[PDB]
Amino acid sequence: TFNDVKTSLGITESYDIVNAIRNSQGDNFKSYVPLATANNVAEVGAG
Amino acid sequence: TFNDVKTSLGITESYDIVNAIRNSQGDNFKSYVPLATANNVAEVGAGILINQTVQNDFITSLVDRIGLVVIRQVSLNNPLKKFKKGQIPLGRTIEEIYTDITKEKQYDAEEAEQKVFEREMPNVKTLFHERNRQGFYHQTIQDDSLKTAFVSWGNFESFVSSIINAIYNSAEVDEYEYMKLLVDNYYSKGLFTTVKIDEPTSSTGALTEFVKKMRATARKLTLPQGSRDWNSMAVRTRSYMEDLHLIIDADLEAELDVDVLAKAFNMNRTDFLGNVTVIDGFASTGLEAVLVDKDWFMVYDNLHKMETVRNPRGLYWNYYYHVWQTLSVSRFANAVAFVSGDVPAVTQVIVSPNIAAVKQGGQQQFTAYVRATNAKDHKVVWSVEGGSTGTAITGDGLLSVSGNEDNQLTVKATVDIGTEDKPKLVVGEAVVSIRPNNASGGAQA
Amino acid sequence: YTDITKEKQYDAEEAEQKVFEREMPNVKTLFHERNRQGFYHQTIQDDSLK
Amino acid sequence: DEPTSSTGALTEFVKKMRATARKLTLPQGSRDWNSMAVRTRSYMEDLHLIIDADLEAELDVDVLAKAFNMNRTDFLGNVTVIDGFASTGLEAVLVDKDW
Amino acid sequence: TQVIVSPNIAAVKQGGQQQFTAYVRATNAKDHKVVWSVEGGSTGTAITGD
Amino acid sequence: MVSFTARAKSNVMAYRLLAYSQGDDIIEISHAAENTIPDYVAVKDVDKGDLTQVNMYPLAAWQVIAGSDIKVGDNLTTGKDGTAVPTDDPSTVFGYAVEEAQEGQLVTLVIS
Repeated sequence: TFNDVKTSLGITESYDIVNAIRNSQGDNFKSYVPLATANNVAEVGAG
Repeated sequence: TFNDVKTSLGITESYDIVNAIRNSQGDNFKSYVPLATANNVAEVGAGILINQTVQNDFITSLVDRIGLVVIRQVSLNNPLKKFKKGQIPLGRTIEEIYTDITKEKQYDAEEAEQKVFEREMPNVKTLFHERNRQGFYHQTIQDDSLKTAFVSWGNFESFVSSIINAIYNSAEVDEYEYMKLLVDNYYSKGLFTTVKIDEPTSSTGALTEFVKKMRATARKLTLPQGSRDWNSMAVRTRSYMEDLHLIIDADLEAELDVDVLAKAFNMNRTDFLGNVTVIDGFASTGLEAVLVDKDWFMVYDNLHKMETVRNPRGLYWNYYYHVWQTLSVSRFANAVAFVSGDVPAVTQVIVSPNIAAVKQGGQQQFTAYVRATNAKDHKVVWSVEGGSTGTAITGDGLLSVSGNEDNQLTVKATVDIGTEDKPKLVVGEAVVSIRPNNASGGAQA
Repeated sequence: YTDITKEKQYDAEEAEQKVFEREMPNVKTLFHERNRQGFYHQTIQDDSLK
Repeated sequence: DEPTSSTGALTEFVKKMRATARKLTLPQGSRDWNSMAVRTRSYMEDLHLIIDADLEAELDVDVLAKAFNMNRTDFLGNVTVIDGFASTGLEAVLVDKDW
Repeated sequence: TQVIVSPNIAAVKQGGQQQFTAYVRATNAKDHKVVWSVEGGSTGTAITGD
Repeated sequence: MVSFTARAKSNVMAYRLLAYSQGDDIIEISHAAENTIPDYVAVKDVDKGDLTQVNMYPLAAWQVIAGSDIKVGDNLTTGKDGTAVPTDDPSTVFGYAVEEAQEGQLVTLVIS
């Protein structure tokens, strides 16, 4: 029976991928710019 | 309509091929000399983009007509459609369940007089997935406007279906890049079990070490005994050799197959490095390649509808193809990254039981699983952050709940790396729900 | 040749006003004319070949 | 730069063929390697290497990656041996059967 | 070697606009800058930089 | 939009910056003078004696001919023939570039 819990629990985010695709201007995340629901997949796509 | 467009539209010639056949005096074009209609093939053999109209040679007033119409049927599969699981009609959440192994317990017929009914709880770890992708594809086909480009209903209806296929192709392009993101996601979260290498393109030999660290890893994943070393939940699991997949760049896989001579004659083997699934490069800066399981992709389908509309004023259709999918990965199911360049020394601290219902005044043994890249031992600072009621943990991870806690507390296993000037506190974290007991006490001895 | 298209996010709120938007497909073409017309011939003087 | 220039240059020319024949067959397709710049895609049975015989046997002997896979069709395309192209510097054409 | 221009064929209304995409075949791994230009015997009708 | 009738008085070229003046019971238009702030942008060629219209609307950005090479973010002013050129004198700035343009190419601009 749990109260407030995150999706990042034991997660050591070496870089944030959401900010990486957002701040991308052709630095290898250019393939994710036309990707529609990218933020919601990378949010809870680690199970 | 158009005019004034030559056959040289967009073409920047390196040398004119028709002077070269003309001026050929024992040169290397000399086999193009006996060709009768050589000067005609050179003019429009590269294709024509704009379709000039051509009069007939015998009767100038007649117009030479378009004969065959070829409609290209080129399909774009997902490379990873073989990793996608079934369909889910109803519901949203998927629940994984992995029941781990237990200990051995020597047969002793004297200890058996009292330890009947002993209550050993099984070691189940669960993991949840929800629907993530929810998007649609969109073509308009004007049916009546396309009846002028097509003189037969074979070629007309074949072209209509080639716009539906471009919708189906557009799905397996984006499903690729979504599933490609999950590797970029999971490594950015720090959930891969990384394997540090040097940059493989820097030298041969550095290539040859990299094929060693892949062939050694691949046999370690497919050990039948299993290991707690290669997934981000650290249960004891195995893989299979046929179900192991090496997701690798096209340029890097090209280097290994030519330079590292052992891998060369072991192409068309499914068991030297698993099934090599060549894709293009990863968006993560260091991630060179990845061994991964078939049960890694928890990729499920939810909705495949092509709902249609018709505009009567415009005399067209809209074709709306909806693709809804669960796109997440299993934190079970062994997965290994291969990362060049600068890595952290410790990438993850996996704390067993990451979820606990612990009684007031009870206890719970926690265990950290320090995933280090080097071969070094690392100190785990266990902590209890949260709570309000003086609960404390021991130095090896035995929690001891303070009898009247009544507050949710989370249990952290800190491994400081780097130096004391920049302490890089890699922290794993469990949680504990505090259950009441209504017990007496307050002091001991 | 019919090329591929882009993904749009499922938004039911935005879907109220634009069901009748139209996407032109990214279709391209090529044209191939008849390039070659040749003959070549050999005589068979077959009564003298007997 | 030139395959006949050194034996270490032959290994580079085969690493550019194995790299390129993989990108031409990627199931997700690619805009590149194409003049109409559309995301097209080959198979491996659909690829074809049209190369001069002098360059071709030079590869089969020295690059031992090729010497095992000389009797296969998946390392490169179906190797079509010709007497050679007429343009200066043209050595090999990796190309589709739909080309 | 080759600069390839998206929608090589276009039919554009007099109040409208069409997106044109450059595709560069660079041998060396260099991101070469593309200059857009428009030529046509009437007046006006210019392209932006992108 | 709000449309009104205006007459060209000097060979209006498309995508050029325009100015206007009070003429014979009609607003007359022509290419904006060098180093100033333009009022309207052409989107059709209209000859010296031709009569046309103007579509009023607070456009976010204009697409005009670059009179010289333009870098993203450059403040722009009128140049030769009503083209847009880079500057640094605030009083002549009418907008700024949001995209690169080479001389003779269109450059999108944001009004200020």
